[PDB]
Amino acid sequence: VILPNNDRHQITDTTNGHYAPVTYIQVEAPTGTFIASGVVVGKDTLLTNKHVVDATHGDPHALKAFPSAINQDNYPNGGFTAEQITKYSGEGDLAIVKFSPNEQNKHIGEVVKPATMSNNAETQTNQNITVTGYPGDKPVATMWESKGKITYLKGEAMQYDLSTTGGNSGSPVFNEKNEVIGIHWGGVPNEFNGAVFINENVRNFLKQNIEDINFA
Ligand SMILES: [K+]
Repeated sequence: VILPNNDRHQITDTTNGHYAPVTYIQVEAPTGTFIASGVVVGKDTLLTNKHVVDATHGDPHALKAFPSAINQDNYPNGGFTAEQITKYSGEGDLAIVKFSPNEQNKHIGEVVKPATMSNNAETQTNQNITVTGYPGDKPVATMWESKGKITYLKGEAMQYDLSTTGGNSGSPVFNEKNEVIGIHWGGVPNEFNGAVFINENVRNFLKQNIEDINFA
């Protein structure tokens, strides 16, 4: 949601640095198109929210992903279709999505370099972070970086003061070292925005379900 701190920048060179794995998501249901975000973390895997996955109504083939999308109809790495979904067993709004290779027999985690996950051993309140993804109040399929600070940490929940809008669901949260520390889910009008914090419980869950995930 939009907050007093509305500090966002557009990323035009999406395949440079840590931006490559940031992904644009489109869930093409027969009732309409749901837009969201996510991040590639393995050869065939990506992370996003449970509510974005629920928009498929149980059919994974309805979920399409375009890594490093620059703008409408400008996808440098093309798109990929989902084949399997696994939801987190805890309360956190988190889900794992596995994709099948594309027409050129390429893997989503091969055309782009998977993101590095943080151990979160030094993460604390008041540190500067960024939430990067695809906000729905901007031109279709454009990547934007939002800047702010962590304001709350408890268990597997985290809150911050930066702005986001519908479309940002599933956007990765990066620390200064450019490692992923959490996954954005949404917020509460005029109060805050929050994400799933990748603590010990969540980390164990990911390692048990993703063979090649990389933790720093
Ligand atoms: K292959």
